[PDB]
Order: sequence, then structure tokens, then C-alpha cells
Amino acid sequence: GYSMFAVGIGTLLFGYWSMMKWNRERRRLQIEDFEARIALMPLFQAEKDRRVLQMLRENLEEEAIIMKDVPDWKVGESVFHTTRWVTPMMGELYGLRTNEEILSATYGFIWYT
Amino acid sequence: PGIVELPTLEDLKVQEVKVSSSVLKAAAHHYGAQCDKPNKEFMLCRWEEKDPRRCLEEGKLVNQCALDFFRQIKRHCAEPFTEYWTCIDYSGLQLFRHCRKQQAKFDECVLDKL
Amino acid sequence: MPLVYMNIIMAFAIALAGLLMYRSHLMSSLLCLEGMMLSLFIMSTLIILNTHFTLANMMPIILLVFAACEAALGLSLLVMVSNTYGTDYVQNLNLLQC
Amino acid sequence: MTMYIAFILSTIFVIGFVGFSSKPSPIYGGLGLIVSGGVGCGIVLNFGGSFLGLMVFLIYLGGMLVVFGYTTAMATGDWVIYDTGDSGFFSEEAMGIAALYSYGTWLVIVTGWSLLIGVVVIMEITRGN
Amino acid sequence: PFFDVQKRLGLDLDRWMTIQSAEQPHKIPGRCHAFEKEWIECAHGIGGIRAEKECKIEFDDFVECLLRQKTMKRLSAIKRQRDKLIKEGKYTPPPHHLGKEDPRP
Amino acid sequence: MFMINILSLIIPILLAVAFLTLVERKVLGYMQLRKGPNVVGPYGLLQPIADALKLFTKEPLRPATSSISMFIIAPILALSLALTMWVPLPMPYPLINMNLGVLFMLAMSSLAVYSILWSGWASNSKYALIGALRAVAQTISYEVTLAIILLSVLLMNGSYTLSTLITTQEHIWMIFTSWPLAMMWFISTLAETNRAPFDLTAGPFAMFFMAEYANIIMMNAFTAILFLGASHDPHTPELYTINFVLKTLALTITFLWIRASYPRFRYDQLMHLLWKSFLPLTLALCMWHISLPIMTASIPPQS
Amino acid sequence: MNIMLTLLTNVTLASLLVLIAFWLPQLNAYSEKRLPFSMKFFLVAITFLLFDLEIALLLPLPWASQTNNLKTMLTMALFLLILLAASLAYEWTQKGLEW
Amino acid sequence: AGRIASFLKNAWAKEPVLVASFAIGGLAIILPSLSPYTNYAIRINRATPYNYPVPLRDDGNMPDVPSHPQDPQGPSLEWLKNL
Amino acid sequence: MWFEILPGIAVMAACLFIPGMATAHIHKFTNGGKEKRVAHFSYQWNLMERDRRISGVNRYHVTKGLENID
Amino acid sequence: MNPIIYTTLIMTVMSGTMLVMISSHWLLIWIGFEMNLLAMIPVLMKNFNPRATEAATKYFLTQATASMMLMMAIIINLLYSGQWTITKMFNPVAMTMMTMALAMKLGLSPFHFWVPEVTQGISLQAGLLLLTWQKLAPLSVLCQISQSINPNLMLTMAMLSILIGGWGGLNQTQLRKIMAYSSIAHMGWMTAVLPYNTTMTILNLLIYITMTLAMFMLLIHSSATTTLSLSHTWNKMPVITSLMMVTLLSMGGLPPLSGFMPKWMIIQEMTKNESIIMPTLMAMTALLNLYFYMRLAYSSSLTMFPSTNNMKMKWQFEHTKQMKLLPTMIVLSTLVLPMTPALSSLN
Ligand SMILES: CCCCCCCCCCCCCCCCC[C@@H](O)O[C@H](CO[C@H](O)CCCCCCCCCCCCCCC)COP(=O)(O)OCC[N+](C)(C)C
Ligand SMILES: CCCCCCCCCCCCCCCCC[C@@H](O)O[C@H](CO[C@H](O)CCCCCCCCCCCCCCC)COP(=O)(O)OCC[N+](C)(C)C
Ligand SMILES: CCCCCCCC/C=C\CCCCCCCC(=O)O[C@H](COC(=O)CCCCCCC/C=C/CCCCCCCC)COP(=O)(O)OCCN
Ligand SMILES: CCCCCCCC/C=C\CCCCCCCC(=O)O[C@H](COC(=O)CCCCCCC/C=C/CCCCCCCC)COP(=O)(O)OCCN
Repeated sequence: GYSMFAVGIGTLLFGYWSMMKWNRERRRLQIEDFEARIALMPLFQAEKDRRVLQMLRENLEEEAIIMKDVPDWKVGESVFHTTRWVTPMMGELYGLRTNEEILSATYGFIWYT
Repeated sequence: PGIVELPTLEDLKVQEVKVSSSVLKAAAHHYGAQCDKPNKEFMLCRWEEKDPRRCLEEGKLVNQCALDFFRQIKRHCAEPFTEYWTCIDYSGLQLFRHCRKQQAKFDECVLDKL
Repeated sequence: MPLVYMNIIMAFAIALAGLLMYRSHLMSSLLCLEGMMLSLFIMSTLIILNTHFTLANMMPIILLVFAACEAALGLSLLVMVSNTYGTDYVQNLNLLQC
Repeated sequence: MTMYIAFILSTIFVIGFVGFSSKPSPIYGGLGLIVSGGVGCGIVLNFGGSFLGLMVFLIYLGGMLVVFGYTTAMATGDWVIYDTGDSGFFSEEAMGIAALYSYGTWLVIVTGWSLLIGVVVIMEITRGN
Repeated sequence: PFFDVQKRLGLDLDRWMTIQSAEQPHKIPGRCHAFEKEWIECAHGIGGIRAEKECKIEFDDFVECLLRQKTMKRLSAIKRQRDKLIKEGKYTPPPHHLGKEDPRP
Repeated sequence: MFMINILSLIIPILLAVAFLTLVERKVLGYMQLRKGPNVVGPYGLLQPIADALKLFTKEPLRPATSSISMFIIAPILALSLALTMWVPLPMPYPLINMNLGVLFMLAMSSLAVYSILWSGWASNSKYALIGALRAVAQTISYEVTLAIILLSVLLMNGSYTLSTLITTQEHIWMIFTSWPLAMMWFISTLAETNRAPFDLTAGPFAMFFMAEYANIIMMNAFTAILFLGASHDPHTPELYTINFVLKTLALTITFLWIRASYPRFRYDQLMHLLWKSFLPLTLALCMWHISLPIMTASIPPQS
Repeated sequence: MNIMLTLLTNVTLASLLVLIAFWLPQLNAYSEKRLPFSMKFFLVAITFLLFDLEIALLLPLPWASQTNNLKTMLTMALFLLILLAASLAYEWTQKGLEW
Repeated sequence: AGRIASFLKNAWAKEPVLVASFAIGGLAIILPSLSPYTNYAIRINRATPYNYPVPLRDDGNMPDVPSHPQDPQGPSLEWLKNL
Repeated sequence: MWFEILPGIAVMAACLFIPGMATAHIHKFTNGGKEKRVAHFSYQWNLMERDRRISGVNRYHVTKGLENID
Repeated sequence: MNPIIYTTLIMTVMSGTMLVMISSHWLLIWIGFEMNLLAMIPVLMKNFNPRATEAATKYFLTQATASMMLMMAIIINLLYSGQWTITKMFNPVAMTMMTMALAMKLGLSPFHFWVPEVTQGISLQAGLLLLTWQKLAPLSVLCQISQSINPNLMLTMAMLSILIGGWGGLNQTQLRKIMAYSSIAHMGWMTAVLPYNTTMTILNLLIYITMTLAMFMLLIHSSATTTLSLSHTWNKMPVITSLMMVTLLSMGGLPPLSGFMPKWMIIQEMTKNESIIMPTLMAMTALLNLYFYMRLAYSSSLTMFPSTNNMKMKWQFEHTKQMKLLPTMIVLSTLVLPMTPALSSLN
């Protein structure tokens, strides 16, 4: 009776110790991966800013071409009273683009399995 | 109310870094250690200005610095780096744990050369 | 205000009308209440996720919990009514009157 | 674009609500309620809230509507409101929901007390006498 | 009516969830953090009536950030005019909007 | 090449649940000092084909007075859930990789009782309705403990992802970390799928039988992945596939062995067993497994 | 999209197999010739519902473990589980679990 | 003392499941406040970088803030490595 | 004797061998001989999109190495 | 039920009301309402019988519908302005729906139908708790957002409530239905001054609570439910009938009794805002409440109805249980007019 309980508790303790060591190693590996991402971040941020600005500029050029005949339209008019920079919506960038990349941008991460 | 100002497409032209994500991850640590100053300047400017249009020069600087770093790597340690990033690329999660051996070879090579 | 929110409020209004119509079968009344609750959950989830109001992600779950509790309570009452009458027709609850 | 898939799902949600709102044969109204709940979970999952959608699909359908059916048997335009940036190396919804234990101490306390009182109330009501 | 026990005891039972810009986990920002911050700072210690009358610009910007009704109206107008022009045949989309562009990282 | 993957995941499962009947008959026969089917075909290999042909050529006994709608809906739902509950499973790469795989499995398992409820309601008999009510009550009662044990075990994994379960058990099986939870989980899976000692109870009948056996194999594969991890070498997944299949087959043989070696519980006896022996222990062990990583500073990584 | 395709394939295959099994024997012509309402079942259903709600509250624990407020999170989780145990105990002692 | 021991002996018979459950629950409640590794767990959770560390603007009066990641100033994760 | 149960079991083993490796092989054939890239947490998805845009073939598995740095 | 369980349920009801009153979050207020509703049901069903069950299910249905409407209003308000704090509603539709939800919770007409039946089905003790305690949370919520409520909707609902209470009180014979209609009329009086001065609302609430507590305790003391059972009381405890008649005169608004303090004061406030027709209408309507109170007083104390022989045996036994605070309630509900200015305490 005592022997069975002792064997069970010993197995539990051995498993706990092994899992402790392995989980600490996993924590260290996760920190290493996060540090790699942190090191790589600024280049991605710069590229994202450049891409967003280019998309906005192309949309502005197309708006200037199209809205030429509308009487009261002001090309590139902000809808906010403030002059602070405002992050554009998905529709502000992909409004005039083809439909497949619209779907990719709006739904790719959710639909990727 | 007002007109938004956007930089011309000639202001957004820069030599892009045309390497894939696995290649970037392979040399992420050395890139962070060596190219730290332009990256930190750009990121501080980004967090202080709160405006993408006020930080174009720092973006061009960080692109140029990354290109210089990769040119040095290509000049000196092309082959060990190629093996290392190939191994990193094969895995689905791109784990550093898979091939510590190639990483050790690349680290010792780049410590010997540069 | 996009069409998704309009459709969700329309669903809530339809469920409320169904609850207030009261043909018979008090179980149908409880079902209408829980349809209204489900519409509330969907609308709140969409609103909270759209604006990235992170700390508000707790709100739907909590809501659901409480509402489900009420449903349980309601069911209990329904059971007792049947145990007194043999069936759950709404028209049987006419002992009390104004 | 997928013929306004969010709009399709919303319209199917409304159709199911109309179907079960007429209250025909409460078991059939229940079936309409499961259909509507599945459509709503689809909407939530499509939007991006995976955990909350699975939460609906588990709790609501599996437990609560199942208890409803048990008791019944015992008796006789889009895609433009979205974001631009990324969530980082985590899911924002999961972090916000898991913040229930570190931030929402008051919510946890009141909800637990309410559930315990609900147990007591159910026992008292169904005791009979 | 409203017995402000919290402010008397400084407990903060339920004030952390009231607004978007109040100590989110991992410092995840709200979608309209800046506008809400601006409106809150405009209307603090001013009173309800004066805040409604005087800080209307900030609240209008905040509501525009939340719902984006005006942006939707503008985009819909642009899309409708573009569709009309492409129906008449006086406008042709550039390669960038046809998928033939050169993508950038 | 995605529909090919779906078909190559669906058809082999159906063939496996076809031959599981033959394997079960052979195992029970040899445990009962006899032989199983060994006349039809070389070693009974053609028995499932004969059984399927006989079932599909036999007239159905439609009540002609019940609700045909739910009567035909229930097998659809049962088989659909049984087939769709296989896609999150990583062997070793899941067909559909989902962040919240375990919650999805739990949700489908919870939905599985609608087939029982609707079949009982549409049977148009008070005795069948009573049997369906008892089955539903037992299933939901045991699924409560299933969910609690599942979250308590996953507390050491880091997240609800199924693939991460391979990484967590890279050095040691999870059977050693928590065996009591594993035994209670095994009994809960036995009681959930209506198997001895918990089995109180043409076309649609075969549909239900296939759904039940597919659920058996799914539960056993899930237990093998969750508690008995296999080494995974990224450059050769065949080793992991072989190990996982062998462990699943061992657990299925254990299911048949348990059915053949024990009497059956009463309804009230099994309800007492759950509500007064599993649930208190489940709560205590869940508290222990909440507190353990904080005690030992071994919190799993992913978040 | 992939999961939608998988679900559609599963449902379509199941429906096709069910209908062919239902109609294959139908081509060949043949002869072609309450009150009780036990309360215990309802009580167990309600108990399951309430425990399901408490499990729904408990579910976000795997992500709740990384907060830097380990003491508060641990206290709250143990409080929730203690309330669950207390509810079960109250149901037990007042003969709420009898057949 | 004697009555409590007698009651525990009685409960260990004819009701072992409840005794085991209560013992495990009590241990799980009590032990974390005594274990010395819980602070280590808190520190490990604190040391995981989830967000980008935004650099501070230098003003000449920040000796504790390193100017480069390699610099000796700043928090160190050697204690984690030794674990 | 007892080993006569082995054939049928073997068949089940084969019927359980088919799915797993099949997926693996498909996951290689569609992804250029490498493991399928998993994308949780919405950061790896941005990486996959960046590789897709970089490759110039509109496939993420086409990896542009150091030779593209000029 | 067990006394401990009853005490726990009462504590839970009070805790829900306290949570509603002391919270600054819409979600927490909704949680408090749900807790109140959840714990309030068994109090109605303490004495099990079909009437109690039917009343409890009517109450549950009405309260659940009101709570769902309140949550929908909160959702719309959050949608049109990302604010959870209980303040200006920032939306007309949300304010309208929340006003209907709080009207359903309170019992204002035309959502008044459930009050007489729920009061009639359930016991005197349950009724006393339901009539006075329940009003505190919805009234606090209405006071917190009085600057946003539309005066037209609140004023027309208050006028309709006064009319309906006055008219319906005339017909009823059972005392519990008379109390239900009296509560409806008093709440019509009390919610009419919300847009102008919430202090008058609180003062009227306190005075009404004192009066109805005194009257319900008197009805419990002399165990009478119908009018004739009350008429029999004079033969045993004439003092109870006299005190009840004085309290009834107070509840009708007769000066110099305490019940005149709210109405008068309320009228004064609506005269400061150039509202003259409405206070006159509500006064002439409260005349009906006065009429049926006077009829009850005629039946109870001012005349001696025929008695019964068995009542002789009741002369020999005394009331074993005495309820404390009854004399205080009577005094506070009858003789506190000269201390009217104390309402400046912002009670
Ligand atoms: C103070 C009055 C006491 C007597 C009156 C009691 C009235 C009813 C009882 C309920 C009130 C209890 C007050 C609890 C309020 C919670 C907030 C406070 O406690 O601070 C918390 C401290 O947490 C404590 O651990 C709370 C533990 C209390 C819960 C255990 C027992 C609760 C029982 C209450 C009754 C429930 C039913 C009965 C159970 C027996 C926050 O911790 P902290 O880390 O700084 O902040 C984290 C947020 N960050 C990230 C922004 C920093
Ligand atoms: C019959 C008339 C009603 C009598 C009511 C019963 C009398 C006994 C009550 C015992 C004392 C009551 C309160 C206990 C004192 C401590 C509580 C104190 O801290 O509360 C303060 C407040 O004190 C109370 O409000 C005053 C209570 C006095 C009530 C009597 C006024 C009745 C006027 C007409 C009758 C004249 C008196 C007759 C004899 C009593 C805090 O105020 P504050 O939190 O900042 O504002 C909240 C209100 N807001 C939200 C609207 C702004
Ligand atoms: C230092 C800190 C350590 C932390 C503490 C941790 C140690 C915990 C020690 C105790 C844990 C043991 C828990 C095990 C589960 C208990 C279940 C139980 O007790 O129930 C049984 C009943 O259980 C059964 O009988 C179920 C039988 C079902 C048939 C299955 C037969 C079992 C054989 C199959 C082998 C099991 C395979 C397990 C491995 C699975 C691999 C995945 C008792 O019921 P009764 O006899 O009626 O008594 C109650 C009235 N006095
Ligand atoms: C403070 C920690 C609490 C949290 C941990 C536990 C969480 C979950 C466990 C509890 C779940 C609910 C328990 C409900 C209790 C009901 C008690 C009861 O009524 O049962 C009695 C019987 O139970 C008892 O005998 C009384 C309680 C039994 C013992 C209780 C605990 C004893 C002491 C525990 C600690 C042991 C000492 C520590 C040793 C440490 C190691 C050296 C009736 O028996 P029946 O099953 O109804 O009859 C069937 C047969 N005809």
C-alpha cells in the first residue's frame, strides 16, 4: 500500500523536475526569438511607412485625375479638423485597387490555416 | 477642413533590401548589434514625431546601413551564412534551436573575419 | 455606420417583437430572450474588436455568463408552472388580474 | 470580393431570427436558434475574434441551448472599418480576455458571487413544497 | 443616488475599464487613443455644459475616428464617380490598380 | 492540392472505422477463448465489406409517422462532426493549423449531443425519449470533467495549439507529469462515447455506428497526442506518424479490452461516480496544476 | 476559406452517403405493410449549465499565467475554483445530487 | 488532538477521495506563499520582451542607461541563463 | 491462434498511415520542398507577405538569398 | 426556507442595489441589476403556492426584458461614443431605450401592468420589500442621467402613471392591489420632477418609503388582506385602526401631515420652471388617491363593521412578535412637516 503511493509520488516529482528544466529552456528560447524580432523591427517599420505613403500618394493622384470635373470637390481634403497625422483605414489605401489584393489585405491572416 | 500633404514618389525611392525573412532572421542578432545607432535614431524619431512623413531620412539611413551590413557579410562569410539561412528557412517556425551547429560555424567565421 | 451593425440591430428588434408577440409556449418567450442576448453578444463583440479596446474584451464573456444564469433561472420557473398545470401555455397564468 | 460575405452572413442571421421569431413548435424555433447562433459565430470568427466566436460556439450551443432542448423534450460596405497595423507577437483579444485575472478582480468577485447565489436560488426554487 | 465610495477610499474598483486610453495590457493602444486623449484633456474640470459647448471640435474628431462616416461618404463618392467614368469610357485605371504594378517590401 | 488532402484524410478514417469492427470482433473472440470471423475472406478481412453490403441493401424501417426532417438530419450532424473533428490533429503537421485547436475540439464534442437529442425526440416513443434523456445527461455531465481536465493539462503547455503539444513533450511524456488527470481523462473518454462499462443503451443505423467508431478513434488519437508524446524529427515525419498510429492502436485495443473485461455500471451509479469522485478530485488537481508552475517558476513560454 | 471548404466537403460527403444509403433499398419494391417529468433530470441539466458557465470563466487561464501580477492572478484563479467547489458542496449537502 | 486524529483516520477509511481532494487543494493554496521560486517566475515573466524598447533621448545625465546594447549598463539576464 | 488478429490490425494501421504522411508530402510539394510556414500572432503573416512581395513570383516559398543584395 | 439562506438572499439583494448605486461603469450597473433580479425571485416564492409562482414568473419576464433593453441601450451609447462611464448619454435613441428600460424596471405606465398582479400574488412581506427597496436602483440611475433625459417622454409617462394609479385604485378591494396602484401613482408624482430637481425626487422617495413601510407594517400587524378582514380589526386592536387611518390621511396629501410635504414642494419646483398646467393636473388627479384612501378609512376605523363570534377568542391572546421601528415609521410619516427645510441636506 505504501509502496504504490511512494512510486506514484516519485514519478510525479521526477516529471515535475524534468518539466521545470524544459520549460525554463523554452523560456530562454522564446526570449532569444523575441530579441531577434526586436533587432529586425526598425527596417520593417521603415518599409511599412514608405509603402503606406506611396499607396496614399497613388490614391491622391488618381483622385486628382478623377475628381477634375466635380465642381465643389477639394482634392486631398482631410475630414479631420486637426492637422495631426491619422493612420488610414484599409479602405483608404485599397479603395481603388483590384479586388483580389483587397481580399488578401483584409482577410489573409484570418483565413490562413 | 485642410489639405493633407504627402511626399512625392521621388522622395520615397530607396534601394530596397531584397532578402527574404529567413535570411533576415539568420543575421538578426549581428544586424542588431552592429547597425544599432541608425535603427535607434530612426525609432526614437518615429516615437517622438508621431508622423511617418517627418522620418524619411532616417528610413533611408537605416536601409543604407542594412545594405552595408549585408554587403560586408557577402564579402567575407558568404558560404557559412548561406548554409545557416538555408537551415533556418527549411523549418516551418524558423527555429534557432534546430541547427545551432551552423549558427556556431557562422559566428566563429564572422568573429575570425570581422 | 455600416450595414453589419444595422442588420444586428434589426435582428435584435425582430427578436424583441417575437418575445412581445406571445402566441403561446412560454419556452418560445425564453428562446426569444436568448436570441436577443445572442444579438447583444455579437454586436458588442464586433464593436469592441473593431476599435481595439483591449481591456473591454472581458465584457462579452461576462455578459454571456450572467445572461445564461438568467436563462437557467427562467427555465426553473417554467418547470414549476408546468408541474402545476401539466403544460406551459401562457394563457394558463390568469389567476392574478388587475 | 466575396459578394459581401459579412453582409451575406448578417442577412442569414436576420433570416434565421425571423424564422425562429414566429415561435413555431418550440423545438423548431430552437433549431432556428442553433442555426442563427452558428451564423453569428461565423460572423465573429470572420471578423477576427477567434476566441469569442469559439466561446459562443462552445458555451451557448453546447451547454445552454442543449439544456433548452433537454427541457423542451422533457415536456410535451464591409472590410473598410478594419485596421492598418499589426498586433505584434500576440493576439490582442487573448491578452485582453486573459487580463480578467490581473485587472478585473472586481468583475471576478461579483461574477463568482452571482453564480454561487444562482446555484442557491435554483435549489430553493426547484425544492418545491 | 451615486455614492462615490471609490473616490472616498481611492479603491479603483471599476475606473480602469471606463476609457480606451487607460493602462491597456502590454501597452496595446486603442484605435482612437489620440482623439480620446485630446477630448478628455479638453473637457477635464470644465463641467458638462461647458465641455459640450466648447470641446465640440475634439468630440467631433473622436466620433469621426470611431465611426468614420465622413471617410466612408468620401470613398463612396469617389468610387461612384470612377464607376460612372469607366462606364462612359473616359477613364482607365493605371497598372498599379490592375495588379500589374511592382510590389515593394 | 487541398481537396486531395481532405479526401486523403476522410477516406482512410472511414476505412479504419470499417476494419475496427472486425478487429474488435477478433479481439473479443480471442479473449473469450474462441475465434472471430475467419470464414469470409482469408482471416475475416472481407467481413466489413459483407456487413456494409448487407446493411445498404436492407429495407429501412422508417416509422412513417415521425418527423422525417430531424430523423434524416441527425445522422448528417453526427457523421459531419465525427469527420470534422480530425482536421486540427497534428500527425505531425495538421491539415488545418489553428491557434485554438483544443477549444474547437471541445466545441464540436459539445455539439455532438444534438444528434442524440434529435434522434430520441424523433423516435416517437416514450421509452426511446427516456433513453435519449439519460444518454444526454451522462454525456454532458462527463464533458464537464473533460473540459476541466483539458484546461488543467494545457496549463503546462502554454496555449491551446495542438502542435505545441509535440514540443512540450519532447524530452518526457506528459503521462509522468500528471497521471491522475490522465486516468480520469481516460475514464471520461470511455463514458463520453458510451462504451462499456458505460453503455446503458439500415442506412442511418450504419451512419450512427460509423460516427461512434470515428469518435472512438478520434478520442484515442487525442489522448495519444495529449499524454503520450512522440519524438518528431522535422526531416522525417514518418517516424512520428508511425509512433502516433501505434499509440492510437494500442489505446483502441485497450478500449476493446476494457469492454470485454468488466461488467457495466448503473445510471445512478455512474452519475454518483462522476459527481462525487471525479469532480472533487478534478477541482483539487486543477488548483494544484494552476499553482505548480508559479511554485516551481516553470511557466510555459508561449502567450 | 480552407476551413469553409473542409466543412462543406464533410457535410456534402455525409449527406451524399446518407441519401444513397436511404435510397438504395428504396428502388426494390417490397410489401410496405409522457406525464412523469422527473425533476432530477432537469436538476442535473441546470447543474451542468452552471458548471459550464464557471468553466467558461476559468478557460483563459493558459494566457492568464503571463501577467507579472502572479500573486493577484493566482489568488483570483484559486478564488474562482474555491467558489466552484463551494457550489458543488452546497449542492451535495442539501441532497441536490440524489436519484 | 486525539479527536482530530481519530476523525482523520475515520475519513481516510470509507472516504479516501474527499480526503485526497482536500489535501491537494490545501497544499495548492498554502505552498506558493512559501516557495522561494515564485519571485523567480515573476522575474522571468518581467524579462520577456513583448514590445519594442523605445530608446530615451540623451541629455548627458543618464549614467545608468546604456548607449549600446553591449555596454555593461542596464539589466542583465545572467541569472536566467544560470537557471 | 492469437496472431491471426494481427492482419486486420495491420490494415487499420495502414488506414491510419495514409493521412499523416500524405499531408506532409503535400505540404512539401506545394511549398517548394520545405515545411509549410505557420503564421500565428499576425507578425509571421507580415513576414510571409514581405517574402511574397520580395520574391517577384508572388510565392512566399521562393526565397531570395544574399545573391539578390547586389 | 432556511433562515441562513433567506438572510443570504436578502444580503445579495441589498448588495446588488448597493453595487448599482456606487458604481461608475455601465457594465457593473447591469451586473448589479442582474444580481438584484436573480436574488429577488426566491423572496417572492418563500411561501410556495401557484399564485406566488405565477407572480414570480411575471416579475422575472418583465425584469429580464427591461435588463435586455438596458444592455442594448448601453451598447448603442458605446457605439456612438466609446465611453463606459455613466454620464450624458451622447445619443437620442440610446437615451430613449434606456428610459423605457428604467420605466419597465420602475413600473411607470404604460409598463405598469405587472405591479398589481405581482403584488397580489406574493405575500405581504415580499410585497413590502418589492414596493420600497426595488425603486432605489432605477431611481438612482435616472437621477444620475437626468441632464440627458427628454422632458417630453418622462413628463408624459409620469402624467399617465398618475392618471392610471388614481383611476385603478378606485375599483380594487384587496389591499395589496390598492398598494400597487398607490405605488404607481406615487412614482408618477416622483419621476415628474426628475428633469428639474433630483433633490425633490429623493425627498419624495424617502417620504413615500416611510409611508408605505408604515402602512405595510400595520397591515402585517393586523393580518388582513381584503377590505372586510381589515374592517374586523377594530374589535381587537382599535389603536391599530386609528393609526392606520392617520397614516392613510397622511398618504393622501392632507396637510399638516407629512404626506403634504413632497407634493407641495414638487409643485413649487415646477412653478419655478414656468410649468403651471401640469402641477394643477397632478393635484386634481391625486384627489382620486385621496378618495379611495378615504373609502378605506371609512371601512376600517371611522365606522364599526359587524364582527364575528369567534373573534372573542382572539381577545385573550397578544401579538407575540413586535416589529421594531413601526412607531418611528408612523411618526416620521405623519408629523414631520415643520421640519421641511431639512430637505436642504440634499437627502
Ligand atoms: C475594504 C472593505 C472590506 C469590508 C467590506 C467588504 C464588502 C464586500 C466584499 C467585497 C469587497 C472586497 C474589495 C476587493 C476590491 C478589488 C481591488 C483591490 O482589492 O485591489 C486588488 C488587490 O487584489 C487583491 O488580491 C484582492 C483579493 C480579494 C479577493 C479574495 C476574497 C474576496 C471576498 C469578497 C466577497 C466575495 C464572496 C464571499 C467570499 C468568502 C488589485 O490588485 P493590484 O495588483 O494592486 O492591481 C492590479 C491592476 N494593475 C495591473 C493596474 C496594477
Ligand atoms: C421622514 C423623512 C425621511 C427620514 C429618513 C430616515 C432618517 C434616519 C436616517 C439616519 C441618517 C441618514 C444617513 C446617515 C449619515 C451618514 C451618511 C452620510 O455620509 O451621507 C451624506 C448625505 O447625507 C444624507 O443625504 C442626509 C440624510 C438626512 C435625511 C433627512 C432629510 C429629510 C427632509 C424632510 C424631513 C425632515 C427630517 C424629519 C426627521 C428625520 C453624504 O452625502 P453625499 O454622498 O455627498 O451626496 C449623495 C447624494 N447625491 C448623490 C444626491 C449628491
Ligand atoms: C507531494 C504533492 C503530490 C501532489 C498530490 C498528487 C497525488 C494524488 C494521489 C491520488 C490521486 C488518485 C486519483 C485517481 C482517480 C480516482 C478515481 C476514483 O477514486 O474513483 C474510483 C472509481 O473508479 C472506477 O472504478 C472507474 C472504473 C472504470 C473502468 C476502467 C477500469 C480501470 C482499468 C483501465 C486502466 C486505466 C488506464 C489509465 C492510463 C490511461 C493512459 C492514457 C472510486 O470509486 P468507488 O470505488 O465507488 O468509491 C467511492 C465511494 N467510497
Ligand atoms: C480549504 C480547501 C478547499 C478546496 C479544496 C477542495 C476542492 C474540491 C473538493 C471539495 C468538493 C466538494 C466537497 C463536498 C463535501 C460534502 C461532504 C459530504 O456530505 O459527504 C459526506 C461524507 O463525507 C464525510 O465523511 C465528511 C468529509 C470527509 C473528509 C473531509 C476532509 C477531511 C480532512 C481533509 C484534510 C486531511 C488532512 C491533511 C493531511 C495532509 C497529508 C499528511 C456524506 O457522504 P455521502 O457520499 O453523501 O454518502 C454516500 C454513502 N451512503
